[PDB]
Amino acid sequence: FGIDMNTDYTLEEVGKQFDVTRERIRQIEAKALRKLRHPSRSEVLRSFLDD
Amino acid sequence: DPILLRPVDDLELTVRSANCLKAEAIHYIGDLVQRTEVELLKTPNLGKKSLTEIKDVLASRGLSLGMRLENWP
DNA sequence: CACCGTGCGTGTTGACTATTTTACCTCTGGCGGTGA
DNA sequence: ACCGCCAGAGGTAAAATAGTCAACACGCACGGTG
Repeated sequence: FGIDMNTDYTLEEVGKQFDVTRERIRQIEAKALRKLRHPSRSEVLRSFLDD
Repeated sequence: DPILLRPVDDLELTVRSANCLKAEAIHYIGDLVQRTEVELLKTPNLGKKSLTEIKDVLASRGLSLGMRLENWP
């Protein structure tokens, strides 16, 4: 996403540094997202969701 | 209690423990707490580690076993 | 306590579809040459 | 005052790239049995 950095690196370069072939790094990213998604870890981030 | 009627998903349990609960089809924590250690061990594919985790997570929020509820829901 | 039999998380292709840019026609403004 | 000419701005093709959807080894790790 580009948090604390200067570019939204695509999966290719992220795999270069983390050694892989996209699908695994895609795998690592999705777990994190579903994780930060459950309550008990996303109440204040939810507040920031204008409603 | 408001917390009990929340599904087990929010309880933040392991994949194997979640599958064991799904096999037991336990929707609410209020129903789960009524049971006891031996009854939980009666569940297949569940060992001492899973029961220990369940006890620890219940104790983290102050929940335990043995409390009998009535008219729930 | 110790040993062996599955379960399951952890790393790996192949085929398919959805952006994204780039280039090719077409409208439609502006513009300047030329004229007692 | 007019009339032929020029360039900036769109709709549609097409190539390139990125994201999306189901199998095989392999090494811990849990459970049965002694």
